[PDB]
Amino acid sequence: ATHGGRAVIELREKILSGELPGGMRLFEVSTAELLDISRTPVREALSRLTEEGLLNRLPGGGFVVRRFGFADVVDAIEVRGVMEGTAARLAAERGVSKVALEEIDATVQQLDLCFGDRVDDVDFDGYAALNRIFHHQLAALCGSEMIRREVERASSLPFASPSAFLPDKANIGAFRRSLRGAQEQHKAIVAAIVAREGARAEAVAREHSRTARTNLEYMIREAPELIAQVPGLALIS
Amino acid sequence: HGGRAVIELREKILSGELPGGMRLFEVSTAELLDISRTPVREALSRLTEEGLLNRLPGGGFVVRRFGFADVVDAIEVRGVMEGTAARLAAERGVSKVALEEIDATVQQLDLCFGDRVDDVDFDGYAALNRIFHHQLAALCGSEMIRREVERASSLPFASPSAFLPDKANIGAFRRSLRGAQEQHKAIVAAIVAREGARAEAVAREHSRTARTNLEYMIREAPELIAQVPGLALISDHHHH
Ligand SMILES: [Zn+2]
Ligand SMILES: [Zn+2]
Repeated sequence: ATHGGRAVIELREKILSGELPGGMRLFEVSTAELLDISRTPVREALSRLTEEGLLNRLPGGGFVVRRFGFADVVDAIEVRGVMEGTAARLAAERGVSKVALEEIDATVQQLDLCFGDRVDDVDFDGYAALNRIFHHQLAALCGSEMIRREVERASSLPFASPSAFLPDKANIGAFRRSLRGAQEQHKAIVAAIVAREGARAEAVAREHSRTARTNLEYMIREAPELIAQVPGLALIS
Repeated sequence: HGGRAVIELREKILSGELPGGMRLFEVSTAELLDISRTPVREALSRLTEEGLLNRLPGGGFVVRRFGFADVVDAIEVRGVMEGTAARLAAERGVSKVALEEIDATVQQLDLCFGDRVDDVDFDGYAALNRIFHHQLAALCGSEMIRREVERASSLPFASPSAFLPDKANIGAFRRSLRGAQEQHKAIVAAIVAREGARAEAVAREHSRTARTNLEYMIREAPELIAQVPGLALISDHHHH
């Protein structure tokens, strides 16, 4: 909607495609010239992408495109899992309003409808979209804006987002099968929160993030053509 | 680090001179600080990245509002992230040189303590505590982990020695540093032993020292709250 927001989209696209490679130094004026836009939205975009974690600030001014390896991707997924586990634990310890529980339980019920009678019968893209909703609701459940922000910050890297490892091209039997266990975890997270069992809520929500890690390991081992389909992984490989 | 504009703007936010909910714009903020536009523009962006300001839709910024429950949540996030750094160092293994670096800090921290329970070099401990926590964030050797721990420690009341300014040198707090120092030793021992679950449990529990001391300030020393630079901006229960 804003010049700044469009600058963020264009700059993110250029970083993800490798047009602005890892290690490239970026400055407000020269980046505005490269994007063919005004200095002001570029200043905002460079700051927002530093908050997002695609860029680092340079000492003395300016920015630098971050470089990422597969070990960085694993660490980013682990941080998301740790923060989602914290949001689940605090919701369990503090208690959640019935309306907020009904909202997330409705998402869980819609997610159950993605599954059929055969093991690989899963509406993959439908699950990926509802999964995004479930994880946003989980981040907000305990009612703390400080917690919600931190969870969303830990989910902001292109490969760290909750459905990053569910791109449409990854709709294969091995990935569909893995969603059954992942959906049982969604149900267990909500049950643990309803039961006020914080240690369980944390353990399951953190373990849930290992589904994306295990699917990344599967891509490397058995389906390397899929690596380029996950946002941010094409340049790494 | 954005020079004097960042320092001046941060100081004004922390003292409550620019209160929570105040809208800030580049040009009018530069006029208020009597500083040129360029460093002020950069400072507003840096302080949004640090988490003290939010960007407004359509341009400009807004000072965030914080209550004591927000401070507790921020300390909890720092503890959770420090626990993650300790767990990953335990699981992955640390080079002997990196362990010797953090162990040297632990030994210097032990030198802060005398034979009487009250005998503690409070300011010396506060300074070396910052080094210990920065070293812990870096121990596993992952730049992703190090950057995230530092980001979770960027709010003024969330930093590892935020509650240890010179003006907070009181009996209950000096006495609390002894148990805190035993936790520093237990974190390192757990990492050396490759016991990740222990490393995480102790490092996360360590952050509850700042939480317990905040609860003590509210209950027994409310005069300290306003004298702790990172707590002056907090809105109390009656006003938040
Ligand atoms: Zn999920
Ligand atoms: Zn400490």
